[PDB]
Amino acid sequence: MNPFASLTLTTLTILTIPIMMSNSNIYKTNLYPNYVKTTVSYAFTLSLVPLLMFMHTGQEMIISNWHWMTLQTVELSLSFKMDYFSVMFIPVALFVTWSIMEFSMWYMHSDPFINRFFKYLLLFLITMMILVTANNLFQLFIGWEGVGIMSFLLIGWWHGRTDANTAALQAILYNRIGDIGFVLSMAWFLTHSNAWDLQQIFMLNNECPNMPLIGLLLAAAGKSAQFGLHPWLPSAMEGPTPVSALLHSSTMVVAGVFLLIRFYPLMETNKLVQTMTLCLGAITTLFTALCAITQNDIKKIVAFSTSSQLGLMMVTIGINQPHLAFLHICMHAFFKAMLFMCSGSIIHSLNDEQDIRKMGGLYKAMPFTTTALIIGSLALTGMPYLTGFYSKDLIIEAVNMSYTNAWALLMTLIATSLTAAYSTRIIFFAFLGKPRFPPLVLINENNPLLINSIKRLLIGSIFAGFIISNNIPPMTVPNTTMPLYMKMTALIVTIMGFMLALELNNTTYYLKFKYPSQTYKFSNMLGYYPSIMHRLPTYHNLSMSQKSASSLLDLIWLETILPKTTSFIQMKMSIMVSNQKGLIKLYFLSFLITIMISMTLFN
Amino acid sequence: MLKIIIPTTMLLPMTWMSKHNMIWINATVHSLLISLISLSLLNQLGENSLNFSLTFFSDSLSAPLLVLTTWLLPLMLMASQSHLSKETTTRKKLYITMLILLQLFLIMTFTATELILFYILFEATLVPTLIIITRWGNQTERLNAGLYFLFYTLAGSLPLLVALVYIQNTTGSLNFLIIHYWSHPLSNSWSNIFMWLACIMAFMVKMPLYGLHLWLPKAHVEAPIAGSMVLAAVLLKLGGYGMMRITTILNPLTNYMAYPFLMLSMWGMIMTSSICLRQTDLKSLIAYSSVSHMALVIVAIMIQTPWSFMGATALMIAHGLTSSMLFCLANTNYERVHSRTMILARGLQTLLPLMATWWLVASLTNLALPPSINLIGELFIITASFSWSNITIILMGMNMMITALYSLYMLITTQRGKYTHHINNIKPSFTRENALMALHILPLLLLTLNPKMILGPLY
Amino acid sequence: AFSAPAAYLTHQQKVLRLYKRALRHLESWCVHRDKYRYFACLMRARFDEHKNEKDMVKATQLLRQAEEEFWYGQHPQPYIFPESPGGTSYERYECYKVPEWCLDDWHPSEKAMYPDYFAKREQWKRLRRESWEREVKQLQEETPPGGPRTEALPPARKEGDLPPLWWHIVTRPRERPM
Amino acid sequence: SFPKYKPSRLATLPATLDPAEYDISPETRKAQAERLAIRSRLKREYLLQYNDPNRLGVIEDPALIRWTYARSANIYPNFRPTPKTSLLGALFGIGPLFFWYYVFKTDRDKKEKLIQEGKLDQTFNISY
Amino acid sequence: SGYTPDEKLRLQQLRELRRRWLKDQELSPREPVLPPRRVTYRHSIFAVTHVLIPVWIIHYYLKYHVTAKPYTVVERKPRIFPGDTILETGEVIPLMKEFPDQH
Amino acid sequence: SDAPPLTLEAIKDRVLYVLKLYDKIDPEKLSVNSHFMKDLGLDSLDQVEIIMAMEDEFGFEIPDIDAEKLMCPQEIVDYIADKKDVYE
Ligand SMILES: CCCCCCCCCCCCCCCCCC(=O)OC[C@H](COP(=O)([O-])OCC(O)COP(=O)([O-])OC[C@@H](COC(=O)CCCCCCCCCCCCCCCCC)OC(=O)CCCCCCCCCCCCCCCCC)OC(=O)CCCCCCCCCCCCCCCCC
Ligand SMILES: CCCCCCCCCCCCCCCCC[C@@H](O)O[C@H](CO[C@H](O)CCCCCCCCCCCCCCC)COP(=O)(O)OCC[N+](C)(C)C
Ligand SMILES: CCCCCCCC/C=C\CCCCCCCC(=O)O[C@H](COC(=O)CCCCCCC/C=C/CCCCCCCC)COP(=O)(O)OCCN
Ligand SMILES: CCCCCCCCCCCC(=O)SCCNC(=O)CCNC(=O)[C@H](O)C(C)(C)COP(=O)(O)O
Repeated sequence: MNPFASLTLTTLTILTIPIMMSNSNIYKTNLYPNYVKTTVSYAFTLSLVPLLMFMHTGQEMIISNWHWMTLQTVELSLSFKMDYFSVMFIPVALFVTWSIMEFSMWYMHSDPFINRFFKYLLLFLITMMILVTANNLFQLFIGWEGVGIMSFLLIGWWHGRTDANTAALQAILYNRIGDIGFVLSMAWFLTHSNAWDLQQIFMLNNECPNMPLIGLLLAAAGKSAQFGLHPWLPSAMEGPTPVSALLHSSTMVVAGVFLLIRFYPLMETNKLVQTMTLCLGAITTLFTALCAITQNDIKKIVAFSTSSQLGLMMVTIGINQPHLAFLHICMHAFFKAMLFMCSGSIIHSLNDEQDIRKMGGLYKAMPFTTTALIIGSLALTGMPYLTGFYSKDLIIEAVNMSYTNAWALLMTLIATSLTAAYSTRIIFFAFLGKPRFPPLVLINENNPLLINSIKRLLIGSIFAGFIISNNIPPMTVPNTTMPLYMKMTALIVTIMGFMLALELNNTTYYLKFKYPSQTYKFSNMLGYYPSIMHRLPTYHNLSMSQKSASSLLDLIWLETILPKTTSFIQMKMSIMVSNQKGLIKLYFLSFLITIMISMTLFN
Repeated sequence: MLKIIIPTTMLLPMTWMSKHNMIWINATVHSLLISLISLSLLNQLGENSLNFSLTFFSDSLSAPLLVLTTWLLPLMLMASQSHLSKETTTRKKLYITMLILLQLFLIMTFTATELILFYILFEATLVPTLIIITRWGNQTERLNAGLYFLFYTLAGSLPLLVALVYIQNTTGSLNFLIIHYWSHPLSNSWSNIFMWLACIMAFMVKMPLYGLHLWLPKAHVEAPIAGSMVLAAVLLKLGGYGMMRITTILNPLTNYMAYPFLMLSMWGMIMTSSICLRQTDLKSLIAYSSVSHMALVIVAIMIQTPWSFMGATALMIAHGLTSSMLFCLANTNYERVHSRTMILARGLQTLLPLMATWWLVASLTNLALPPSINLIGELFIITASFSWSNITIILMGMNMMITALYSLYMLITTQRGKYTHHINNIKPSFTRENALMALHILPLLLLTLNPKMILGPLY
Repeated sequence: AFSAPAAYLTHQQKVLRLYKRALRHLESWCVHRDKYRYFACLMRARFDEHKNEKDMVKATQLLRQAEEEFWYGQHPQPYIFPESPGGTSYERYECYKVPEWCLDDWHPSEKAMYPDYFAKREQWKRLRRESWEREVKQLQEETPPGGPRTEALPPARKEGDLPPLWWHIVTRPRERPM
Repeated sequence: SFPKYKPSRLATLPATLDPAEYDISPETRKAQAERLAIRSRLKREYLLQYNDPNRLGVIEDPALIRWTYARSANIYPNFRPTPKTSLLGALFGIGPLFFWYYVFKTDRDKKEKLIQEGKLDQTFNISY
Repeated sequence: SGYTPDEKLRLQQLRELRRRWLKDQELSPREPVLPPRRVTYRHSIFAVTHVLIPVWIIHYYLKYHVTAKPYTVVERKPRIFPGDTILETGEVIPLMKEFPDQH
Repeated sequence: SDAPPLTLEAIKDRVLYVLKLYDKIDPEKLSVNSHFMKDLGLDSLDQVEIIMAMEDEFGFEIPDIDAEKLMCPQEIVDYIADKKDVYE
């Protein structure tokens, strides 16, 4: 009966079998990574069927199978929402995870704890599937925290390195700052709508007030690393390259945008929250592209690229185009995962060397990675008829013809230009010049795992945009007629970015050297935000926590008030009472005084 | 109720007539059996109560506390088996006798149909704990810690006896059922204000309320492992249970009386969470975390709403289990290093991986990771406080963030990094310690499957 | 790292350190090899002009404006080797380093595996046990009165002697044990 | 000439920019020599107690004991009530409580006034 | 500059000892003494124990227990276009208002 | 990784290769034991550039305190072997 629900639950259920077998014998052998990769591929090919059914008909279902608890009039049950977003995102996430795991079978070959690493990846995937398909706020919170904990564990994979632990704690801190707003939204919805279920929230909120939407926006900004809470994402590159390719590139970091998409019926009825979302997205994308333009670590550059793409996604949310933001999420998954794959291949081939100043001519020395990275860069820059076209071009067109801020539109255009610019920077400094790596050449691509994993996402980043765009039903009014210069604006700014970046990069060959300016120093240190906001607030909280909260109040004044005062007073009274010389003279003099007082004061 | 009480009493002659080398085995087996008997009490009704007799009753507020109290004794025996190896048989039997007497007093305290009996047993629990702290304690500050623990409690609870005898002289009864059915409003009067204070302060001082929490770090740091376990798990919840039982007669006076205590708890959770960030001792850090959790429980009880009460019950149970596990882990480290300092032994995950897994799970549970019952209570109390006032969300979020911060700080400082070079006496973890951690942690994840068992009478 | 530090740095050592830092940061600024070679030769030419200067005061006045110039143009993101104290893999493998004494706690079923290795380990233990008793007296007799003046240790001078305090330098786990 | 670097509390002065290192005197050299002498004595003691095959325990560190004792137990006996301590204690221990009391009291008085006037629109507010 | 003779000799002896220790760290051909004791084909068994069995349990769980209660599984209503017919009723939706078609 | 286990012979060959690529020092005159200041007449700045060339060749960097007292190719090879734990 109606195989939609059975298949959708079966995929999530079979994703958990290797976790149960992690205590079996296969976990102690070297076949465990292949086992998990096979399980993920089977889950993907199984989940491909409900998407096909939705494409044919549009099937939509809610599954409330298990009832966990009921508090008075509020009923909490394990409910799964299997709408367009879920049945479209699950195949993409499973495909990317399968590719990344096949890549990790090669990349992490010498790591002693690879079974554990693979197990962790599976755990993260399970948590993300819980987050995506959740129907009420409690389950989505469960996934929200599970992905964060898996991020913490995978970032600090090399727990002997201090910086990895610091980056993991930084990610936890920023995600908790977002969790504050998440909890605020949950409390508001439970107090006013009397439910955490999405259906009741949609019924009882025709004009959603500012508070729950502001809480949701804070949570989305925290988990998607917007300008206020951005620095944790670039610092999350301390983990292994497959972790940065899976979690912090294409699957985990789109969780805030997905949360804002899930609550879009309430988002469109509020105009101030939409404005705040638009401004946040614009400032985030501009600032992150400006940071990316001048970085030397390739992983840092690509992470800032991911942050800028998330900013563009939240701009799309701000202009009231949620389905377009979902499409951009799906496209960015493909091409950004492939970009991280190429970067990791380059890093491994050069003896774990990440800086681009020490990599030269790789266009011919290793051509498959070169062509994959070129295709990914073209896709990232919205080249026509490429995966990035069908999302980014529509984003630019929709922002250009909407009643929005002029500043936000200008920032978005500059961000697109800077995107083309740092893509040019990556290509130029990684593939074109003369070699700059140490003489002992160990360059090698001839491994079937790496080639197959990269080429699957290559085919995806070439054709998935066309396929998905032509297979989904329409969900928004099109921009049929446009001014000719306004139609070409994305291409014009992108080509300007290529030309300016290439021209400025070609001057590095000239035999002249000058000290850097103030703008370069501002862009290189990421606007000095990490320095100031990681040295001033942390110091001021820790110093207070030690001096006032711990010493001054607790160890001194609270101790002085009750116990020390009581002890001092009692000891003084004891000394006064017991200090008697033992002379009956004074004793009976006091008795005489006492006797007189009793006679004259009590009658 | 006697089917639980009588075997606990028979634990004493069995212990004193046991062989010199069979006290631990017999005590553990019979304590576990007693715990199984206690499980039957959980079945509860949506109606009044399980009124066994005129002396004792059971409720879905008392049942989880009784189950936890009965379950804690085998764990305390397992923890105490190690450091009492070089002790004479008579003194080990005396230690087991103290633990059994404490369990018996707690069991009779939690049923307690009549309030003076509740007070008598609530004070009788004070003696065995004091003897355990001041007799089997390692440092020289155990005497001062015991003095603080005794005198704070007694100064808090002496006016409660006067309040109770006055209430019985006026109303005529102290049976909780009659008190509930014949409740009458309290007029806003100075005498009523002082009666409210005398009824409330005794339970406030044992929570501990912020500013009256000084005794707790001393008592927890200087106590042996079993004493720390019981103090953190059960003895702190006596104040919450008493407040839940006694706030029925304090209405409508509680609406404005609660403000000084609400402000103190709301600011003190932030204060103690921040204190946890700068701490050089594991036990002190765990104690201050306990103070923060109990302050939030105080807020829940003072708000006095059904969601507040359910969250407070769930958080009490979850905090008891989590604090016991954390203290046990700290004791396992201490028995190897003999220092009790965070920065000395580092990078223990490389040497002890399974114990590092236990550390991670305990820290995650203390961090209130969903869907653990810790977060269930936390979230219910947060929602109730938000309904009380929308501005509480700032303090609650700050507390959550700082809590995650110091929990992961404690995990990272001890488990990650590079091992200390000069420490070479770190032997592999024994099966006893691993079983102790497993028996601490598995009930939490089993209880998260049936949260209605720990949500109290207002579920 | 291996060499014991001195009480202070002389002028010549400080000048060498500035020269190395300036060359490294110039290489970081000048990515391409030919440009770096040109500017490094120009840097050497500018650097050795004051080689033959004699008086101490002008020499000390120099290297100071040089350090200030270096700090003004120090390339806030210099290139760092991956294993360096600032590199991307500085302490990546420190979680795989297990001490040698951990093998003393292995179960006999585990020690049944690798019998030759444990026999060699026992031989090393015997050698250390004798050598330590020799080394204590050797260091006691060789140390100056009133305590050491530097943290430099003497080598072995007899036939069967071993260098003092050798056990924890010879038995390092490895650079990449796993 | 180049723009000067100005140090701060959280961005200290570089070692190579210290005028003190350039002012060399025989007293400074003797001070450095005796500093390294005491450091070498401490290192010798630590390594002697570290490389001993007989030791199978933790090397007790008096510096760590002093640090923990001063941080925890040496505070109150050295405490002296001064205008600074009194004022800081009063502020940091009383001000936040009254501030939060005022905030919450005002918020709740406003909410109660709105409820009594009936203009709050508490529809669907069932759980509290 | 350079090493002192004492430094040279100490480094030489230490490096000889270190090389000896590192060489001793190697394994003999018999060193891992393992004690033995017991008590498309891969894809076919995998496709049964990891796909077919879970989908059997879930389908049985959904078809007979979850749907036993009302509103547990709620499905989005199928879209109805003009000109369609219904299996249950058999009636046909009338066509639209024949809009003026051009370009 | 896939890094071949470099040996002492490879380290010595690479050091001598980089030294023979240094035009300041004649190829014939230099020997594994050939000193820098006296046997080949080089400056201290030449020594620090030699250390930097070694650093760029082997992909790891030597601390200054250790580098400033590396005066022969033989002890440079010994230092590199000790740092990278080379067996033979
Ligand atoms: C409406 C008409 C539409 C058409 C518009 C016109 C068409 C285009 C016109 C061209 C306009 C400019 C384009 C060139 C960009 C500049 C490139 C350049 O020269 O850089 C070298 C030069 C110095 O380089 P260097 O020090 O020698 O570095 C050493 C090596 O080169 C180290 O090199 P490296 O190898 O390490 O890395 C190289 C990297 C390193 O280079 C850098 O350092 C980057 C810094 C400059 C790039 C940033 C430009 C983005 C502008 C966004 C700013 C938003 C406002 C921010 C407000 C700040 C508030 C303080 O450079 C790059 O990779 C390329 C840089 C970007 C070029 C490619 C894209 C540019 C096109 C997009 C821009 C505009 C078109 C928008 C399209 C839409 C149409 C409207 O940089 C500059 O001097 C900056 C120039 C402009 C900065 C203006 C901001 C100054 C603010 C001062 C204070 C003002 C008062 C504020 C008061 C506030 C009171 C509250
Ligand atoms: C130290 C660490 C923390 C320990 C625990 C602290 C908690 C204890 C605090 C007690 C709570 C408040 C006590 C009384 C509250 C009643 C409200 C009253 O105080 O406010 C005004 C009262 O006005 C004035 O405050 C009168 C009292 C003034 C004298 C009190 C001393 C003030 C500071 C003392 C604090 C000391 C606490 C520690 C003792 C050792 C209201 O004006 P009014 O309408 O007329 O009175 C209403 C009550 N009626 C109806 C019965 C008449
Ligand atoms: C951690 C240390 C905390 C110690 C406890 C602090 C609070 C103590 C509570 C106040 C003490 C007295 C309790 C009152 C006993 C209940 C009896 C009662 O309520 O009846 C009242 C009695 O009320 C009183 O008499 C109260 C007098 C108070 C005298 C004792 C003062 C003790 C200290 C008071 C100030 C501190 C209180 C708060 C302390 C804050 C925490 C340190 C009315 O008496 P009637 O005359 O019969 O009826 C009136 C109509 N004819
Ligand atoms: C990109 C970074 C910015 C660049 C800015 C840096 C500015 C640096 C310019 C300063 C130039 C100087 O040397 S500042 C001049 C300071 N005074 C002296 O140099 C006096 C004697 N010189 C020595 O002793 C040396 O060690 C020597 C003889 C060279 C070697 O000796 P060896 O025989 O022991 O190798």
